[PDB]
Amino acid sequence: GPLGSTEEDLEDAEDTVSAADPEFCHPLCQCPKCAPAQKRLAKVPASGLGVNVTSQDGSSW
Amino acid sequence: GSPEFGTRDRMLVLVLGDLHIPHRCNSLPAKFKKLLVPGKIQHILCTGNLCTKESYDYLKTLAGDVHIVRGDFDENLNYPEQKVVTVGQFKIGLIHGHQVIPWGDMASLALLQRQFDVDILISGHTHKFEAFEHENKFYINPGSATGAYNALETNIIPSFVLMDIQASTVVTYVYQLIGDDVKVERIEYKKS
Ligand SMILES: [Zn+2]
Repeated sequence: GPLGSTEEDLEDAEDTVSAADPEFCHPLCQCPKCAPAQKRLAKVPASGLGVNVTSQDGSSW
Repeated sequence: GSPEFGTRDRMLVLVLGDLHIPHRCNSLPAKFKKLLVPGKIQHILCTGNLCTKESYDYLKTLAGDVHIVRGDFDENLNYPEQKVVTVGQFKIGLIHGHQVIPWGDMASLALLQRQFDVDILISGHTHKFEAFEHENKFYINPGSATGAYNALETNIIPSFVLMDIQASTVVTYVYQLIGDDVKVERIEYKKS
């Protein structure tokens, strides 16, 4: 069944949660991350439903 | 593991001046206003002249403790020509710079350091950022936070500097507004 014959193989039994994790570059920089991620950089898509899918009214047709 | 030290007394200080408002500029550069925020700075040192009191109220907002020296264009004459403020283990002196002749001479600034007997000397008037060490002493010039005009330099870059002091070691951060984005450099200095 499972790729690993061993029954145990979990690195962490429980996960943790947090509100936000802002990073600081220097004094006076409450920025988000000052990360290079911008419009020029494209992120890998990973959404099931989005603008790519549209809906039509069955009664209208 | 164990804590490296019992308690921490590190404190960040903001250094800037030569805004020349409203004589040559009306306010600080847009992105810089976003960089500065209240509750983040505990000490503010100002060298260049405000000169209008309106700018003084803005500096008071970023921090309650603010130290300013009279510049050659300050309206209020109640400012001190020069002042020495101690910040933790560092003894810092403060002066505009128009009293140092020649205006941006390092030898003249060093001669002033002896009389003041300070570990760090802050001064402006030249509107040119400058952070270097000389004979076991440190000299810092924030320049013009508003890139105020200056007949001696046709290309002025607006910038301000933050100094982080954990104890006998200090790290200074300089923010220069080059192009639309703001660039920052890191310089570290320690009594040893
Ligand atoms: Zn940042």
